[PDB]
Amino acid sequence: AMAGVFTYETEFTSVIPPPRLFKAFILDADNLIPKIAPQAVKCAEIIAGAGGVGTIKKITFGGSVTHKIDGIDKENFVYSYSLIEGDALSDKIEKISYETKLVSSSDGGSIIKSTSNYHTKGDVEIKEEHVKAGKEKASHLFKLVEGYLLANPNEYC
Repeated sequence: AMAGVFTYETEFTSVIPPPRLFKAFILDADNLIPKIAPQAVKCAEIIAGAGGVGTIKKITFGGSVTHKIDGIDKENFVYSYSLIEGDALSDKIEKISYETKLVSSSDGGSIIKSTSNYHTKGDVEIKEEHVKAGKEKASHLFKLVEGYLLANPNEYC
């Protein structure tokens, strides 16, 4: 049965510049996300690793997923991870690999460049509705982080 990759690319915009945005939303995600969205996470636990590349994290929602860290680039503001266990995975979708890149905008903020790679087996049936519902949920989480950082200008400086 046919192996393939379905790639979906999207961009979000922030008034926050890449260094502060990467420090708060990516590097302190385990602490910042439950502070801003308490109803979103029940408990996030490290299975293996020290917090860098190769770390295995279990995540429970207020639903259970297992992520593996693939890449962290503290200078170029690039973060990579993989969904290696969850309800989204099946015989059709064997894995989901993500990449987030923070680029500086003309305004002085960020362009958040997100890539989703669905690793597929056999016939490919991917619904626009499901992809778009996940985009809206990601967009909302990013806007809560943005709000919190604008309200707390000394934090993650």
